[PDB]
Amino acid sequence: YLSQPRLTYKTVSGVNGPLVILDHVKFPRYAEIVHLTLPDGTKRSGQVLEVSGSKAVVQVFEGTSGIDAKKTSCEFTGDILRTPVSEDMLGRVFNGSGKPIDRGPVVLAEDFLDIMGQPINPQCRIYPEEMIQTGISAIDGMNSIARGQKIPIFSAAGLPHNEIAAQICRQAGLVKKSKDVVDYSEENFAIVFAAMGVNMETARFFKSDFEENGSMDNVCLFLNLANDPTIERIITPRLALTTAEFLAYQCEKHVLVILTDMSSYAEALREVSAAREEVPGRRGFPGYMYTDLATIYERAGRVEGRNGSITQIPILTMPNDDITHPIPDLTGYITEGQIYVDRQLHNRQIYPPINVLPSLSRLMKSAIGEGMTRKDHADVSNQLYACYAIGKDVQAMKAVVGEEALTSDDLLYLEFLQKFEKNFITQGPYENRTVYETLDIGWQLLRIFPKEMLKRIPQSTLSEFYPR
Amino acid sequence: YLSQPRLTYKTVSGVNGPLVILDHVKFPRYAEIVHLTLPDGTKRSGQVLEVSGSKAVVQVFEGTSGIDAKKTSCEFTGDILRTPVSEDMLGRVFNGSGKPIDRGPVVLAEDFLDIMGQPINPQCRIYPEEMIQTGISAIDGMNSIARGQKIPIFSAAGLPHNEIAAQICRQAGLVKKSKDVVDYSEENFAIVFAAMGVNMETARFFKSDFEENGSMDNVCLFLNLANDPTIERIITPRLALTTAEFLAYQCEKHVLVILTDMSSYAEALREVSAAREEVPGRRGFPGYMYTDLATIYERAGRVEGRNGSITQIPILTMPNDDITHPIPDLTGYITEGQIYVDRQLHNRQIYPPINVLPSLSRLMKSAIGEGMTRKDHADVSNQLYACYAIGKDVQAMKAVVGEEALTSDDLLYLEFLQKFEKNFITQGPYENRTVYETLDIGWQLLRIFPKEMLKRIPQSTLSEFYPR
Amino acid sequence: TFGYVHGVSGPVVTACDMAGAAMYELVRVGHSELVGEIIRLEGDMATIQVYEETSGVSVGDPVLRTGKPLSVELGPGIMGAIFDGIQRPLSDISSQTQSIYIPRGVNVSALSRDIKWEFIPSKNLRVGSHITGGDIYGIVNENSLIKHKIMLPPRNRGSVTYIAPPGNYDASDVVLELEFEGVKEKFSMVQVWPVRQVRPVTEKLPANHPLLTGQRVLDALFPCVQGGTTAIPGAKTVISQSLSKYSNSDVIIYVGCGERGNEMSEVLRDFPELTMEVDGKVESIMKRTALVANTSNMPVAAREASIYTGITLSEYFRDMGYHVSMMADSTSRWAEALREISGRLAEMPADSGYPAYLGARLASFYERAGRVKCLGNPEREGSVSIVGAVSPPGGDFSDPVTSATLGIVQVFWGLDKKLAQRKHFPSVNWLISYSKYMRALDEYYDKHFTEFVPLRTKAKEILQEEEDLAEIVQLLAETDKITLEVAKLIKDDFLQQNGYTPYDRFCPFYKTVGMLSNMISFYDMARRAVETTAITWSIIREHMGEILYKLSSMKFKDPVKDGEAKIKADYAQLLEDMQNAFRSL
Amino acid sequence: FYRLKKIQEKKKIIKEKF
Repeated sequence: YLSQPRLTYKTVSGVNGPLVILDHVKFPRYAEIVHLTLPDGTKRSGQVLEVSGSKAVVQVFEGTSGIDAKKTSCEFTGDILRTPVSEDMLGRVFNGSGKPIDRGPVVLAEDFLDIMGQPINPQCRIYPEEMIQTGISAIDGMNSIARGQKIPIFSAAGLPHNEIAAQICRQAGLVKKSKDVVDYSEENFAIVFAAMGVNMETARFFKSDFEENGSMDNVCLFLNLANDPTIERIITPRLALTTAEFLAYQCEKHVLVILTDMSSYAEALREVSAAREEVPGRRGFPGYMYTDLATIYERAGRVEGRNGSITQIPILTMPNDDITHPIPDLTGYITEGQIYVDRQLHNRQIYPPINVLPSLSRLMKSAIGEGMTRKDHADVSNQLYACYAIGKDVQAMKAVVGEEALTSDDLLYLEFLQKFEKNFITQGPYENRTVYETLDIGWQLLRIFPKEMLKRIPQSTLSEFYPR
Repeated sequence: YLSQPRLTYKTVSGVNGPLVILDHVKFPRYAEIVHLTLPDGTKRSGQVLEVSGSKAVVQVFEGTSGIDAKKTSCEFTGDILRTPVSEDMLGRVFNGSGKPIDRGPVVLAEDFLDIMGQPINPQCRIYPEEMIQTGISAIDGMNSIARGQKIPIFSAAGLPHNEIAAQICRQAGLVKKSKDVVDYSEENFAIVFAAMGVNMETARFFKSDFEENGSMDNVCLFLNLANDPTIERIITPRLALTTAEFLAYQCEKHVLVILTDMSSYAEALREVSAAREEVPGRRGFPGYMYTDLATIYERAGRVEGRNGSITQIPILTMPNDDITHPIPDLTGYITEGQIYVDRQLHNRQIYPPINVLPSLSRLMKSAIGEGMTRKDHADVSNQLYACYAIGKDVQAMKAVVGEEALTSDDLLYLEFLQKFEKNFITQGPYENRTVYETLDIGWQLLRIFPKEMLKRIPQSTLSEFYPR
Repeated sequence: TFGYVHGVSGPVVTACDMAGAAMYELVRVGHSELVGEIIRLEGDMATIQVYEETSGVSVGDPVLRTGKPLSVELGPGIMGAIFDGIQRPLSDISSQTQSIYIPRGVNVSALSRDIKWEFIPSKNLRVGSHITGGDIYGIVNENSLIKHKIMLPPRNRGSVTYIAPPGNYDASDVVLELEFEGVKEKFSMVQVWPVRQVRPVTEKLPANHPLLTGQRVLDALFPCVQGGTTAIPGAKTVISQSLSKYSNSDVIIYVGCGERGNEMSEVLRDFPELTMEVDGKVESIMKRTALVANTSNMPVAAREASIYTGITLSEYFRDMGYHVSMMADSTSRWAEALREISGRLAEMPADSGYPAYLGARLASFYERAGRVKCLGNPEREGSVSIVGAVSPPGGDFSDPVTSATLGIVQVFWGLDKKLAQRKHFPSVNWLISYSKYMRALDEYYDKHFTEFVPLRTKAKEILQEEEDLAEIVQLLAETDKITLEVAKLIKDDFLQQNGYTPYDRFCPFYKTVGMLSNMISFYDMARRAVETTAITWSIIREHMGEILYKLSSMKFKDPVKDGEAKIKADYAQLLEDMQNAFRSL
Repeated sequence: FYRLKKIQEKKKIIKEKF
């Protein structure tokens, strides 16, 4: 245990940009945390970034201002930042640096863990086998997610991705109701929603919607406004990951963590890179974005001898429809599968604007099937995808050719397409939808057609619902 | 005023291209004129730019050659650069340095003024309202300009912009000819011209043109060849601008400044920056060239309590016929308008080849109307403009497909394009057209269409003027 | 004390013996008392970015000890004068010399020290009372339209020692002293508040009120809010003075650009004769507004700090309890000034050359808004809206500044380059455009013209349908020509390239939904394969004749003399002509 | 990138003057 009293200095050669250079530091340590005091008694904090013998350097979080040559004091803590991790935060809200903002007290944590975290044993990892209930029909029906599966959500600036994320927060659950309602009483599910760089308006939107839902018994809300310090922006995801790991493994939970606006996170990475005096790389972003983003993404999966999992869903703000931009390219490389949204659908006033034509879930084949759910879910999704493709193609041929040369089966395809965007894609704000009734809806849509052209499914399984 | 003997040093510590670094100078002055004496005995001049402790750097306006570490003297006048200026400068000729070259006497100054001049207070500036006759058809009526309005001329290598400058300077006049001619003829236009990075042939073409006009009673000429040193160009424009200030705000006359080849000024400034090892901006140009172009493009407009005016008419070349090249963009951000002489029009022998399509003149907004030029003016230009743009679209569509898909309306647009190019654009060498005639020509070019096609025109005006 | 200068270059001054002073503090340098702000301090060496002209300095010149951080004085005398980046009372400076011409190193307080104003204390003041940092001392009769007020700064409570009676007090003429825990002190009418850090607030309040925007198309398609943030590229400023007539906003504050001197001059010349009507009274002048103007010849520092002073002033004035707005003709000069100072300080830039500070500082400047609950007497609410952006270089959507705007602000205005090179100033690339709100106008629409909601949806459908059929045209049928022609006509109607001629300066929202409805109905009846019972588009084209001509001429109404009822009658005859022309088919 | 690298190295070598 640290039995060593803290040291306070007063000498300082100066500062430089948002950093602070001093001298005559006794045995400095990298990434050491420090508090500051101004002539007017104003308190701040900081982190140590560079060291050279007695010449230490430290970034001030709050932001350098009014600093004096002599009448300022630093006070070293002699330790890396120490997260106050524990189980009882659920039902609480915190700011960037973890200070309560819901009029709560300092957390009385039972554990003190490293913020940066550690990697997992690659040997100790399981193949995902179940699915997670999301409540959006377009998600579960087409691209159902598994425990440990990592799926991002691509979206353009100025789209309703934030509202979709909030709906997923207030709607996400398990699927134990299928086996038995009594079994669902094991509510080990949890949520950890971290928003960064978001305008105060939508932060208020999030917190108000959460308070309305009345389901914060199993939520951990981290919030970081835009005006807050740039350094603290790269801190919140690590805290969220630490808490999620603690809940999932030490408290044997199934935690769905969600992250928002990693484009601005990359901008914060650029900020620290500029502070580091390291020459920028491609498109100005630092050349070591890969390692940092990889360490952020890979903190999930299931482990041996444990009852719990972690599922990550980040939101990436695709810059100006640029698939070749480095950030989305690398995010697609690391993660597995992707889901797209569409601007045209948003213009059509169909919510949520989800494009299933390019959407793809990587390991859905094992996330769904008999026993876990109804047997023919994957069959149904394949049928809907193929029929949607045929409907789009015949509509494209239609738009230039004409109804004079159109056959009845094509009219049925057009009707199915229209009913499909009218009903299945359409969700609405507060429509709690379950997998079984979405399967029923898909079956009703498929029943517009007879068995003759419903070729891809064996008749042995078509007898299950087609003759209803 | 200074009343102390001059001071001299000899410690020369190096020469870095067009710069001369030196040591052991006591109490120097930033932006201070230095004389030089060479081992062979020739005389030179320079400008202090950098200062640090006892060491200072200078820039020789005529380059470095034959300088020696110990056999060269230098002299510090301890004063900001003060240039001579008199009303007598009319009818004279000089080089960049201001020394005579046309065999005439040395300058006999009326007063000493500052090269940097001064920042005029914006509240005195009177918003221009007079609209100046140009004689050119493309500028008059369509992208007209005003007294005191600063407009550039975008051109390129090999384009015939030089005689366009000759025409605009020769055919200067006022459009208020609807009153007595005797009071009209009193007005003249003093011209001050500052060649810069201009070869011999163009300079002699301009002076022969001026001699043909017989207007040397009110023409001051500053000359620069290619063979001369390059660093003179750094200060050549400022001399002309200061003389224009003295000839306008003190001699009460109406002056018209002409500047040549600003890309050469940018090149010289970039060369100085390359010698000075400061942080380079995009395409190697220094960051502060924006502020420098601001300081050289702001000495314009008329002032309260006086009656003179200053119109800035620079010409600049776009390398590779580019519009997003740095210097065109920054000049666009300083100057209010554009012309864009086009090579494609020059290829088919249309003189002057003025591309109306990317041109602009913001201050036309209140410079025209009933009483000023004519009741029915602006909407005519707008209608002609929209028709021209749509005609170019039809021309592109003809190129893509062919005349087979064109309708009769497209044929009407194409013949409009042909007649518009033939009549309104083509003027001739010395065809000084009037404003009313150009308005009549515009109405003539509008006549080919019936009433229905025109869209951006009031029906009242059409009923008033079209049927005649 | 004072220290010495070390050798200099460019717009920056090094200085030794500077130790002991804060690096974010003011300073005076040279015999002409040049105003400067320290920017980099190491040891006793210290570089300092200068504000005005940076020539004629010498090594070793005196360097007076620092004053306080950057700051502006505020109180009476605002909304009546013209200022600049660092708050020079220029209208006074002109008379201070009787020649103008050169403003030279002047040090004149922005508030006149020989003008007196009448102050009546509020009745609730008592001797020995306790006053928190937001209670209004009393009323001061400023002028005519609006009488703003004074309160204690953000300071704790204290027993009152003496409050001045009602009377006319000049200059400072100290209004009251107050007592604290062992400290008695004196307070003047004005107060000095540092820039770059603005007074806090108690709470942010739900913004639910439509903005009566002073421009069509902008609110007609992508509505705004009275207390939000917006971005408009400067392809102009007429919308602000249109708000001055239409919006309920009490005061508008336009900050100058300096990139152009000419329209600055005409704005300054044309401001006095801005006439309109408040409460049946012809207010010939919109004097109740703060104007700051900076010119490009002023060095980079003033250009950088002008917007900070402007937002400080507007935030002060909204803390009174008035709704206000701001127009910003900046965000290209600002970024370039940031680049310039970064290059001077010699630190590596980003990809485009702009420093990493751009996003953080730009967001800090933007957000700074919203309706508010007060720190004192509960009556004060106040609010502010920010609007203003720049046309990027050649329509650069990928400019880092632009990405920052898309990150922070949510109302983005489109402007296609392909149409912007064609002098289509009110044109839009609506693809790159997002509406911040849609639920704000639910309650407004339930009470006023509820049928707007689906019509604009149909218009957007037309707008994307043309966006595809254009490339179909690049390489046909009549069925697509229906939508193509409807789109061309509505584009001609709404993208109103009027050149700021006076007839376009009017915004009767309810007499500008009419032509939208007419075009939507025309398309709806023409969408049934032209023939209502199902004939090609050409049939109706040659049948209509002058009908389309008058549909286009629809725009040329002058609402000021037409009269609203006559405009409704014009809509009616338009509509009956539509039905007659289609009944003939 | 090369230009920025060159100036960064120039600043560095200037830094190690003493």
